[PDB]
Amino acid sequence: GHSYEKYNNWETIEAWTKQVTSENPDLISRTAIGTTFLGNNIYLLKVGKPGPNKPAIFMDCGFHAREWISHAFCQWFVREAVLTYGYESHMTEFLNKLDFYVLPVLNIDGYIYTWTKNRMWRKTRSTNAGTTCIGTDPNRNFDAGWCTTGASTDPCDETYCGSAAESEKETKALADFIRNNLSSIKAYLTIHSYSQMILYPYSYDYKLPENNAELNNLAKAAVKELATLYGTKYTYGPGATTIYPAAGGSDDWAYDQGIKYSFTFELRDKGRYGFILPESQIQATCEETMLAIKYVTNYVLGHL
Ligand SMILES: CC(C)[C@H](NC(=O)OCc1ccccc1)P(=O)(O)C[C@H](C(=O)O)c1cccc(CN)c1
Ligand SMILES: [Zn+2]
Repeated sequence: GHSYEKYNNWETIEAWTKQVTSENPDLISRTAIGTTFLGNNIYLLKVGKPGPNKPAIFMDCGFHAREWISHAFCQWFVREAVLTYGYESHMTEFLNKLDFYVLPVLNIDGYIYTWTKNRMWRKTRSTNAGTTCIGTDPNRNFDAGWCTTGASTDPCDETYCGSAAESEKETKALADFIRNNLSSIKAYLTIHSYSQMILYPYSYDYKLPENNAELNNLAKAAVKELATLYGTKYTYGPGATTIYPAAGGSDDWAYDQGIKYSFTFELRDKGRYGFILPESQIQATCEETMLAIKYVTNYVLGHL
């Protein structure tokens, strides 16, 4: 029941992670890096031609449950990789020289909830002591100016930062994996919607990253590249100023770990449909986004 041009439920995405790996063992290995609060398997796909001591790029989707185009993009990316390897010169070099760690859905519990109960759910689905309110905002749950700004300490709010950094099994699983592979991971890319933006640090503080100049130049060329296909216009810049301040973000944390190329993508649209992006825009959205991801990849690669 899987389709790359429709939104798939978790049942179908899970089966797909198994099948796509089955059908492409020379390009994809699949592992689980942990379990969600409700016991779902946090899958990670290692996409690339296997080899000794390869550098890597890390990309996750599905941080926020209602952001369905995000989940769709990771799936799309994986097909693009496997189908074009060996035919398209750029992707062939990419997969030859590096690995993509693709985490298709981080917040699986919430994603299932958007399908079963409330399409507009954002957070995780963990319980909170002393309240009936459910969930933590995973992108306020990382150790980066944790809960200092743009975060709520109230479990009942949508930006709840949690009881403590990495209090969520999912955010902990992700941070553990990156932490264990810091030597090989060269860039971090986290996929969200909507707003049509490429964001880079900082989000938890108005301070600029050390390599701010090249990050701006990089984000700039990527949004230019993205636009060549359908004319879709992104804005870009530091998180704090480009959209709004929000501490505890995974990209800020990734950066401060030493990953110099760290980005948050906000996909289509700009509010017409918002989180409820029609399935009819899935193809065009992923297509133009592919170009920005490959532009970044090409840049990071030539900068090892
Ligand atoms: C529509 C988008 C802009 C989404 N925002 C959203 O749904 O906000 C809900 C909200 C937030 C504060 C108050 C009220 C509602 P988003 O991808 O999720 C934005 C995302 C987030 O909030 O975690 C974000 C914002 C600023 C900087 C970063 C980089 N670390 C990431
Ligand atoms: Zn989001």
